[PDB]
Amino acid sequence: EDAELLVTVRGGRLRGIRLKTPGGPVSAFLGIPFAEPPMGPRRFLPPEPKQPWSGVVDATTFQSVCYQYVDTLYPGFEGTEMWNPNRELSEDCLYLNVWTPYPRPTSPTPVLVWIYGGGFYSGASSLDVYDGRFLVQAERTVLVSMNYRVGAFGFLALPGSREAPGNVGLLDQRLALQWVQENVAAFGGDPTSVTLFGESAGAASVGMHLLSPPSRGLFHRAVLQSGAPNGPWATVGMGEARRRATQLAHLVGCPPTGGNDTELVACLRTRPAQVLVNHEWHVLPQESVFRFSFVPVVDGDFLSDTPEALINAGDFHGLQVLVGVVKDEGSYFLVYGAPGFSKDNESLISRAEFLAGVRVGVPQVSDLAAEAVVLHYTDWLHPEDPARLREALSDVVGDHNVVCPVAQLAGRLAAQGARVYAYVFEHRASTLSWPLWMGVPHGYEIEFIFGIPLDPSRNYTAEEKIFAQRLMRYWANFARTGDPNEPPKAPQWPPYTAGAQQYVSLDLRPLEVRRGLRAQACAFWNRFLPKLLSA
Amino acid sequence: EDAELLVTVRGGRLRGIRLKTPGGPVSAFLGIPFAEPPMGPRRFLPPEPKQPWSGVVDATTFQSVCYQYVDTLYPGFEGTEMWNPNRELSEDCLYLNVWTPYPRPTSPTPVLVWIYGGGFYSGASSLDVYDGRFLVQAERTVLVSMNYRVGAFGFLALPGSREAPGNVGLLDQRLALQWVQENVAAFGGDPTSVTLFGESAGAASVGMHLLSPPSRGLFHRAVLQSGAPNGPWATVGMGEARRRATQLAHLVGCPNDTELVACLRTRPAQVLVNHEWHVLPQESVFRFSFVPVVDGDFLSDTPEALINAGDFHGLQVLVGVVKDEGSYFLVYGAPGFSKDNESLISRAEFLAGVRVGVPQVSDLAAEAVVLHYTDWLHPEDPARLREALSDVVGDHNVVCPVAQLAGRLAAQGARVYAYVFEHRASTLSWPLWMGVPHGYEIEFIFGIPLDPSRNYTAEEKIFAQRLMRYWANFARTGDPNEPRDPQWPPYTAGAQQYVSLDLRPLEVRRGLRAQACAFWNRFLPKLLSA
Ligand SMILES: *[C@@H]1O[C@H](CO[C@@H]2O[C@@H](C)[C@@H](O)[C@@H](O)[C@@H]2O)[C@@H](O[C@@H]2O[C@H](CO)[C@@H](O)[C@H](O)[C@H]2NC(C)=O)[C@H](O)[C@H]1NC(C)=O
Ligand SMILES: *[C@@H]1O[C@H](CO[C@@H]2O[C@@H](C)[C@@H](O)[C@@H](O)[C@@H]2O)[C@@H](O[C@@H]2O[C@H](CO)[C@@H](O)[C@H](O)[C@H]2NC(C)=O)[C@H](O)[C@H]1NC(C)=O
Repeated sequence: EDAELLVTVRGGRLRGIRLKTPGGPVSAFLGIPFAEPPMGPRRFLPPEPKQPWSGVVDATTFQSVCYQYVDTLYPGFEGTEMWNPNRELSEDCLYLNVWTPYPRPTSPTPVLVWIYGGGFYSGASSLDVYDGRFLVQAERTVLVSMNYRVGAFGFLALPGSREAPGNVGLLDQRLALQWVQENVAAFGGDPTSVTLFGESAGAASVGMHLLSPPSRGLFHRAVLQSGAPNGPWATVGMGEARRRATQLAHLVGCPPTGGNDTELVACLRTRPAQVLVNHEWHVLPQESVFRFSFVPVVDGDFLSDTPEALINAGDFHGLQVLVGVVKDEGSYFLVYGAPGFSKDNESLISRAEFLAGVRVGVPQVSDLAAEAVVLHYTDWLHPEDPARLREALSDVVGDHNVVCPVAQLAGRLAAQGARVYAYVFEHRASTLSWPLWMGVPHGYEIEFIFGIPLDPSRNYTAEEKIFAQRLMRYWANFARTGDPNEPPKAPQWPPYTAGAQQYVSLDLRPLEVRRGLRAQACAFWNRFLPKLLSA
Repeated sequence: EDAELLVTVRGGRLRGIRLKTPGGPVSAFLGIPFAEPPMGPRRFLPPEPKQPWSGVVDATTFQSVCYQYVDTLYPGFEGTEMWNPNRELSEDCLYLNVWTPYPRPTSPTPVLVWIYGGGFYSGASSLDVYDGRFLVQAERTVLVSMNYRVGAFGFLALPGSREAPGNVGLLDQRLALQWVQENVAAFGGDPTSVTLFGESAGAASVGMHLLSPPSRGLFHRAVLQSGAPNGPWATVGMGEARRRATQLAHLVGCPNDTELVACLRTRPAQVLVNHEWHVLPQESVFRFSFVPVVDGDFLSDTPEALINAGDFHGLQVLVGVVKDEGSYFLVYGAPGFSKDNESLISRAEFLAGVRVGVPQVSDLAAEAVVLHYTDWLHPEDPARLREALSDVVGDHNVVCPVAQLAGRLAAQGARVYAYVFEHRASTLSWPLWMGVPHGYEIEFIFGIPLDPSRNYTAEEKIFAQRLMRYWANFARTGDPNEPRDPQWPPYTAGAQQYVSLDLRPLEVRRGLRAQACAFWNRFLPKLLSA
């Protein structure tokens, strides 16, 4: 046996695996159970801690992907398949992964903890693009990632009831974070230097742990990539959560609408997991893009108020946070329902298609609100140019769901004590399989942050390898010090503030400082549109 | 004696005067009566035609200015005084003026008819800046200008009442245009080629005659400079007109519509003027107490409604703006503004000024204005805030009403020519930060720089000659352009082309503040309805 691959955590003994990386070996403990399997009677319930075990658990491969809808819009297309499960689906899914240097560090090492995205309906820590080995080998950090329940299994809510209280997927995340505090030192990690980071719903998840006191003592720094807890898609209210839960139950025969909550969830627990998934999308109130059926619910518990309110009302002194977006946040989403869009043509839509897409991309708002959107995103010297319309609907979707929620969070946290750093990621990967008109689409910075270009199996350019190493250094510098800058003759990355609103561009060129995260657009979404909706 | 200065019109004989210009003499007939003096029992009533007279009416000098408030904000300042009355005030003021080439033309000459601005509360045909002598000598037109009642005397309305029906100042204009039809041939003018032109309220007046069938047969082409009938300041509704007339009566000691007007008629004219501004519902700029009322008669609908619903085939119209439509108005009520400093206001002053420049709108509508006119990378920069509030007032009151008029008329059959006037006069007395302010193209259209007595540059004289040529070309043909050699394209709802007018050659550009005017003309109405 190899003593470097054996570790004892509070629950018992573990055996890991040694991983080859271009720069040297790494130890990986993959598929560590951290909760009792949420099966049968435990479906929809908060996670229970894993009961201790005798003997040695083999933590030598990724465990199952949590039950979730699988994308089939472009079968066999790498651009969609890379986000799909690469392990069997199972409700027996609450495992986490730890990567550490080989040999194990001898002084406590800072810990990065990854929370994946996937719209709160999909995702997995086992995906090739979240491989932790390159980060750990390049920056000598400990990396942890966990699986958490998605879809109805993670976020179906009948608020008030003990049988389906909602938000158990976030409680899965919190339980893993408690696992890190109790156990990460056994791998050489420092429980007093834990940086959360995540993308899309993962980033909103990070933000929700910032705004929930019980999670706030489990980490020290945060990174929000292309997502924010105040996104119009990231939370739902109690009533609409109940309506969605109740319509899902109805669509699958429960009860034999509404009634006793206990009886209804009991009937839901008898349905095969895949049956729930097959009806997941049918509970949404209108045709939309960037909307997901089961998301965190604001019920006073995990979130005492809406994320907008807690952000505006919070003292964030002592917090360092790193936030950003990619260059074309909205493009990806348009091919999932906006009329006239396809990955397989230029998607040069008409004015009528643009106006129709406004209602898909900004669903469930008043006609007047839709008109305010058309006013701000129409160029009235070129109201019908197809190219300009394409990029405008992209900007509508990107600004409303990602950029302006990120901007609001960044500016409010900065003005209330937090040290904030902001980026716009502008490199389009040479390997990208989505069409040229989508630009740098949502999610396509991740592979660079994790250093996937260092994988010799893959076909990135040498400059992209240089660039991934640069980004890994920034992220790790932020995790160890709260500050991405290098402890010289390198251009500096200034804090983001509500007034100067400075951020840096991340691409193959050196850091370039710019001002304003779509400030004119985001004044519309963050300052004016809320007033319009209240009157 | 000089026979070229004696003319007989339908009402009797006139003696005019010969005037000098640097290009030669001109014949002028000034102070021709075209209505019975609207005095005593005739105050607030529609004009009656002038009864015939025996003998020779002396038409050698400007007649009295219609009663009106006089600006006292900068006593002795040329920038305000040039707009103040330059003859005594009288309710006996319904005279018009004719300028003709010398000797009088003997074949029909095209006619320009000037309607002065002044917010419908001030103005006069006798102002130095409206002297017709240069246009007539240089471009061989006949030029007519009329006085029309303003303030309460022209536009106080108790809608429904026979005693104060409203719009009588507009009927003053119509009667003058009828006078032109019957009599202008006696001066060499062609009644079949009559071009209306006006500025500010004068342009709104022109547009109202476009939209009222009884006037539409009295002229053939139209020029609207820095004004439009659909301006939020140019019309008032029946109920608010009644409220303002009633509150004026209260403020001057007067109590039934008949009894109320009878008591108003006993008050000295100057007393009415003294309370005029006090009937406005809030502190404001670019708002005026007594303006045309929409009551179904002169205007069967709102000017915005009539514009969208009209077949305008066969109409040529020339409309435009100056570069800084809003600047002048800010010093009459926007917090932090003065002509005597840089007016580098604070964000708090900007926000307060928005409610002054956009009065009587919901808090949400004001917030929408703040969103659109704030640069959110520089939300508190004084210089940008000054320029933005000028843009708010200028866009809301002039540019975007003009843009709507032009786009709708073009899209419904009219040939439209649009300009932006971008030259700041070397003679301008207003501060540099005001730019090219409201009204300061007029002196160039009238050729005032040709006056040797004044201190314009040689290039400015050439420029005035260019502009007189454009305006006169339009009056003769419906098209300002000269035979080809850079050309001035029609304005269309899509291409939205216009030209800049300044010391450089014509430059074609696109869009009359299209981004801002989409807000005021397309979005804000929907917001106000909900
Ligand atoms: C661009 O594509 C969209 C989507 O259509 C798909 O992709 C095309 C490349 C082609 O393979 C189609 O058959 C695919 O279905 C086109 O919009 C579609 O038009 C068809 C009929 O014309 C209609 O039935 C679909 O509902 C449309 N899809 C929408 C509106 O999302 C679009 O016209 C294409 N642009 C072109 C060809 O210029
Ligand atoms: C620019 O001037 C305005 C107007 O003030 C008037 O004109 C000035 C030239 C000076 O003579 C002032 O004293 C005049 O009252 C200034 O705004 C005024 O500020 C005073 C306080 O001193 C206040 O009482 C008035 O109400 C203000 N007037 C208005 C119209 O808001 C403004 O502060 C000056 N800007 C500067 C100096 O930068």
